[PDB]
Amino acid sequence: SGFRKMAFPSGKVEGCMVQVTCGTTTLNGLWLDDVVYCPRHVICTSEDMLNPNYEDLLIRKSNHNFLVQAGNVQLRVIGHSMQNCVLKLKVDTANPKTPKYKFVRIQPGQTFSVLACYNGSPSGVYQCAMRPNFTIKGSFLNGSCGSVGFNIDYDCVSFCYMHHMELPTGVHAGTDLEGNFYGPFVDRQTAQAAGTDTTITVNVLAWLYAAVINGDRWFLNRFTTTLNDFNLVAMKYNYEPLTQDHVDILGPLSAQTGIAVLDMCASLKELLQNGMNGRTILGSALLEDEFTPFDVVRQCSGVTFQ
Amino acid sequence: SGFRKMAFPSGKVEGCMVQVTCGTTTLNGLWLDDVVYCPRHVICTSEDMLNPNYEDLLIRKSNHNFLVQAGNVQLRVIGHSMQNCVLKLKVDTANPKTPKYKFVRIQPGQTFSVLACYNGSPSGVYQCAMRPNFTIKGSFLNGSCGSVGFNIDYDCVSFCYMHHMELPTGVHAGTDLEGNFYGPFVDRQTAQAAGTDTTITVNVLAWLYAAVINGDRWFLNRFTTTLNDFNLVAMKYNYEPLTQDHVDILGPLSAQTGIAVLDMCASLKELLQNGMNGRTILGSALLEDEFTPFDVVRQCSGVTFQ
Repeated sequence: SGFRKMAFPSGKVEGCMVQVTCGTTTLNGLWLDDVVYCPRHVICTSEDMLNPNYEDLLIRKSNHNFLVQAGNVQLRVIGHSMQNCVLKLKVDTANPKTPKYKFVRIQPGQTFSVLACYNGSPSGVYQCAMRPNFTIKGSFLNGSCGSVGFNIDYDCVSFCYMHHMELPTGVHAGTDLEGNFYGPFVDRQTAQAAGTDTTITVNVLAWLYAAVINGDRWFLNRFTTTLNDFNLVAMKYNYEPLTQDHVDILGPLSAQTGIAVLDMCASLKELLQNGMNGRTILGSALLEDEFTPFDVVRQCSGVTFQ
Repeated sequence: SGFRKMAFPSGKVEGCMVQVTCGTTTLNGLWLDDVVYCPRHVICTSEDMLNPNYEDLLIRKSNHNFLVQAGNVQLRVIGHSMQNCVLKLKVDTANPKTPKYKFVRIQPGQTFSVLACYNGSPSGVYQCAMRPNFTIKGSFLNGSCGSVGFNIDYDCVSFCYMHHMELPTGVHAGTDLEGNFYGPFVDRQTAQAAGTDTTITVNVLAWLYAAVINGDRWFLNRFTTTLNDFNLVAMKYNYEPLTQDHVDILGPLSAQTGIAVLDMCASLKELLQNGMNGRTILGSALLEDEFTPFDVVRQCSGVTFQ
């Protein structure tokens, strides 16, 4: 019993974190096989960040200008290539600790673990969601750029996020591992707007189901509702709309608990309009949206990873 | 910027988790050098748990009755020994991935990371505190006993907790790695009372300091107070009393923020008596006590671990 945010075990990623140093700029890189992936703004100085011409900046750099260090060993850069916002630094040694990996572009509302690193060394791991506005509310200090987000599908590490920027609003922005930013952000020190963030409704519902599995039942109400009625209330509170695909995803949770998705939706609706109201759910005084339905099933069923 | 619970990177512990199987009972074990540590109640069946004579039960077992598996390899038990509530299973192979480690008995209010395991395989990692009543509010399903709690002092893993029991109240109980339970609990399927839990005041104060470092300043008040006055209010709300040692621990936070510990205490006192009150701190609607002053400094300063 019990419920915790729970990050994926980080070991397979820890052996892939490296330090990249360009011209006195140093951040983290991801060493997979013979390639180190890192934010292309490694090549930037504080002044360049204000208005960088990355192509012009990169042309003034050569393989020898990149100092990739892994513990007490240094990799030799034999090649460098810019894919969107990622620098692909081809090094001479394939990472012996390279796990079975995949690059995935996740969707807003999915969760993943972040391995926060500094100077290529791991400091901590935490679980977070991609907000609907494609930002993440992480914990990133100077030099943590290039820290990566990941999921683990048993034996396979799915890298889904590389940290690039802290926006002046203190939220974090980054790319997939192909260097395509999540959201409309660019790697420049300029004011950039993130959209209105919304709460991830399907995640809240999965968490309510977690609460039911773990004994918190006070919010189950005596009312019901339809999808169209619920979405009308959800839109008012900045909750993402619920689709039939969301209902179908919650099916297993509904079957385990005997509570139909639409009945849970009516419980949520009440919580939205009338509050929690001194009371807590799974220890929380706020509705939690950083658990997907798969996270709940995973944690409630004990899914292991090789 | 930003603040997250943050667990320690788990890699060094992942390579120490093994599966122990006695008589169709299987839980997790900790493989350090040539010894596997696991809850002695591995030797128990569901019926034995109600009233086990561990000495009598263990005498009916022999080394050959213990099946320690690590992935697709099995260790051979050459020796077994009972230290308090821990079984020390001496195996034939020293764990090649044995990190520099220490066993520590932590104090109530300290935090540590838990690597939740099933069948000796890691499922997730999360950070938690030892409650003042020596329980932990974790997430543990059947078969997660023997999962371990740990801290990382740069290069050194400090094992501080092994999970043994879920109490009928759904909270979790366990031992240090010498098998001495935390709290007055025993490894028997019987109703056992945990004390009144209190909030860890020094941790709340460190978290308020985190909130100040990260921009949340609305709770700084226009009042002050003394230690004796504050503890009088804290006792009323089930907050642990503050000592001068607690003040001294918070010194660095006071120096970074320019806010004296006793002034932060006055802010806390107000929050206690008058509430938060629709408002949040670091995203939270409840006062958080699972960050120690060292956790805050660690996360605000970017401490790396080898």
